[PDB]
Amino acid sequence: MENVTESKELERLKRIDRMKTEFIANISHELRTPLTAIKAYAETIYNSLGELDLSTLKEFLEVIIDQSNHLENLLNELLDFSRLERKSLQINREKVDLCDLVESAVNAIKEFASSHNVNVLFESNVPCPVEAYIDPTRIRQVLLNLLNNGVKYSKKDAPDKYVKVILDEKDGGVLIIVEDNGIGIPDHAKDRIFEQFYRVDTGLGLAITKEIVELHGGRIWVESEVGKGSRFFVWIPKDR
Amino acid sequence: MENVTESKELERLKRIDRMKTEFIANISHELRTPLTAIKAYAETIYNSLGELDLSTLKEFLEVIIDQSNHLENLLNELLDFSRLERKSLQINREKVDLCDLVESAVNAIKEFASSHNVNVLFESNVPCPVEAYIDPTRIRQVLLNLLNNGVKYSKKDAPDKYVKVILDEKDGGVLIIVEDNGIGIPDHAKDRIFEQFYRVDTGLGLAITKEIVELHGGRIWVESEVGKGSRFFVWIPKDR
Ligand SMILES: Nc1ncnc2c1ncn2[C@@H]1O[C@H](COP(=O)(O)OP(=O)(O)O)[C@@H](O)[C@H]1O
Ligand SMILES: Nc1ncnc2c1ncn2[C@@H]1O[C@H](COP(=O)(O)OP(=O)(O)O)[C@@H](O)[C@H]1O
Repeated sequence: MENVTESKELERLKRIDRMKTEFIANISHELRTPLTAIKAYAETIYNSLGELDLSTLKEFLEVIIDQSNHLENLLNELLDFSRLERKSLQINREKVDLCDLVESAVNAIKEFASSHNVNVLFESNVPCPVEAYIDPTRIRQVLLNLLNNGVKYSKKDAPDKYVKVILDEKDGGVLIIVEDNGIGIPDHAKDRIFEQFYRVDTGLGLAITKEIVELHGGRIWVESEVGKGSRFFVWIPKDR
Repeated sequence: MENVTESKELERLKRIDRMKTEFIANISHELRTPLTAIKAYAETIYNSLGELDLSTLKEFLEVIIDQSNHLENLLNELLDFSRLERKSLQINREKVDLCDLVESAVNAIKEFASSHNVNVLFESNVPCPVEAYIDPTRIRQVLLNLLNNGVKYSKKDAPDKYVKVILDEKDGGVLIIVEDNGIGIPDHAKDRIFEQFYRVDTGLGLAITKEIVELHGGRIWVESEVGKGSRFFVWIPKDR
């Protein structure tokens, strides 16, 4: 005989492992380009030491730095991936004005949004600044995933594609809503979209977004209607 | 009811996954030190550009290079790990003199061997050079794991601890034996030691060693007696 739940789990684990394997394989390769550009603009330099003008320096130095910043972002994706695996991701909270955090995020996503003819808005039902004891870097990361998704899953047939961040306070905490009039999400998938790798049909997406919110002691969920759009809710403690 | 083999597999897969997770976590962290030293000896430099003598250069450049070479070795361990996972590791064969390859390997392990009072020997039952169409870098890696193991598992109570590489030709191919008079290996573990992570009780050990040999079309196995020592055999096609 057999245990069907067990078999489904085993099969589920093997398919997830294939995906983790492909993730690790891809990031391994991407880490190569930078480590290449870094070395190049260096072992070459050292060896031609006795024959170099220092012009072949300020521009070149900028290269190692741009490349290094690229390798750093990649190592961070790998480290985020590892930390999410081990549930060891941490947050470092401080007093932050959520209004500024949101405007900045909206700013960073403006180019991509325009690229798809999607307008990004921000509304606060409470006077700014809206101070919260949170990890600014992490919640910016939260928000950006949310915003990027609002653009990516916008509804082609809508003349007014948009993604709007609504800020507010509730139940003693802060409620952030990222609303879009996109394609929406089917009922069977409203919890599953938060699982690593899941897609209704690198980055860590909604899975790290959920972990960041939960680490703050909050909750995230979605309310959506296919063809109409989705509202992702993020409730976090405000006070601390 | 249930399928016992299935349950054992599931449990086996989860424990292996914990180990892969810890491997990825550790290499992620180690990659940090170099990327740190690299940037440091750089973003600092660029910013103090208008005030720097070029002495704060040749020694410093050496730092970025030593560090880069360290990051490169680490990225290679991660990439080897990934390739072993996907069975996508490749070899690039060429005409190689196995005698020189072995002497070089023995040379590289001499310090560590001395550290444990283990003598390393090399014998060839055929006149050198012993030419084989193989991947030099990979077979050096094979051999070094083998040699390192011979030192690591040497028998404390032996006055003449040693590890000897014996070169020879057989069945139309080349037979390499790495013999030690170490602690030996129990019967139940003679195939299992080649599995990733297995220990009778970073690097990839015997698992990548086996993959490298098999990619050459060869075979590896061990013959051992607890308390007496082990002989690891590597038979590979010679001709190609
Ligand atoms: N605003 C949204 N509208 C519709 N579907 C969404 C939205 N945000 C997320 N999803 C669903 O959740 C899945 C996972 O999202 P995410 O983790 O960000 O990865 P992808 O966005 O798939 O890398 C998406 O593939 C999609 O099916
Ligand atoms: N020469 C040897 N003598 C005794 N045991 C050995 C030898 N080589 C390998 N082994 C066994 O195989 C296991 C796996 O070896 P390896 O993959 O090199 O990892 P460790 O060497 O465990 O990182 C060892 O933990 C040990 O139990």
